Amino acid sequence: HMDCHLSDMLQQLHSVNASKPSERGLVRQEEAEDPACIPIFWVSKWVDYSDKYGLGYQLCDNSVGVLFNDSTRLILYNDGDSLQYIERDGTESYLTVSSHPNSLMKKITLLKYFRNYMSETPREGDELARLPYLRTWFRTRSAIILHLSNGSVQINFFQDHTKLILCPLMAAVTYIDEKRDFRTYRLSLLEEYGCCKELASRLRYARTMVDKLLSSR
Ligand SMILES: O=c1c2sc(Cl)cc2n2c(=S)[nH]nc2n1CC1CC1
Repeated sequence: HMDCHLSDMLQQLHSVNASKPSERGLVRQEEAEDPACIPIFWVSKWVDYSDKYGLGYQLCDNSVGVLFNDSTRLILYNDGDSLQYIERDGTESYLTVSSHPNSLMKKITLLKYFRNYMSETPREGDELARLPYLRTWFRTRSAIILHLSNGSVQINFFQDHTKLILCPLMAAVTYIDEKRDFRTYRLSLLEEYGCCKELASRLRYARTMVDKLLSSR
């Protein structure tokens, strides 16, 4: 095996859910907000063509990746040129679009079409590489579940277009609501101060989704 970050996340979710944080005489959800736990990376767009090629995604920094159906991964860094390719074993190989690798043209070509299908820059100084990639994903009737290589799990809920970003290193959750406002909470402080029924319900769903990620392994 079980991934250690997913195991930690499962325990954190078990603890907050066991406190029944919405079933309280006094709910003070704002006191659990902690902007120091803000996620640096989240998935801003995705496109599911896994029936034929794979799942495309774009991160907040405008890098794009495709997780292909062979469990290999090709990422185009936000500079438009630098490529990271991850094998099924996890071995990482760094290339450029300028240099031409024949064994990867088809995947490189697909990545460009996926990028443009999702499309309608350095978002900060330096910060090259150490970019997370999509480890695995699955979808249900109500959500898509995205597990990133930095241990974060993002759950996008189709119906109301809300999102949860769970970070096990900081034991935090960021909730993006239908208005698209984002707020970051420490899970332990949600236990202490309570939260609304909606967030409590999504955290129960999240734990069920993390169980799935761990059972699939
Ligand atoms: O603009 C965003 C948005 S918009 C939605 Cl939705 C989620 C996020 N987000 C997370 S999550 N972490 N950081 C961000 N930022 C960056 C701004 C603080 C500088």
